[PDB]
Amino acid sequence: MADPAAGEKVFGKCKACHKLDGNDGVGPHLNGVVGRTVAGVDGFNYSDPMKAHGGDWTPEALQEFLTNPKAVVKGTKMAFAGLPKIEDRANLIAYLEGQQ
Ligand code: HEC
Repeated sequence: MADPAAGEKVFGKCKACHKLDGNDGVGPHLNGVVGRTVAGVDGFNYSDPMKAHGGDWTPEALQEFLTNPKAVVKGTKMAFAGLPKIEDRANLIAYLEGQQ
């Protein structure tokens, strides 16, 4: 279910750490994330297992990482448990494709 207006509501879990208006605080800026390199913001202090993992943030890699982030990148500083429903993951990834 690729819906950006419902994905803004699921981004309610992300907005307390991650900033869409080009800014890097507790988490980095999620405006321009789909297709971006893993640890690829020169500006945010990333953990060493995020730099040693590598690749780029595709829809398949994002739905695995938003299911459990400390199981996929083993030793990331992201304190988030998971999005369990496929519907909520497809809604939020459609909003990350709008904020691209
Ligand atoms: C604060 C408690 C966070 C919440 C809630 C969410 N994330 Fe986060 N995110 C946070 C940190 C501290 C980090 C950096 C981890 C590191 O290895 O240094 C991140 C990282 C992500 C990333 C990777 C970003 C990139 O490399 O460009 C993604 C894709 C990410 N987080 C996505 C995301 C989403 C969509 C969330 C809401 C469901 C979410 N994060 C919550 C901190 C926190």
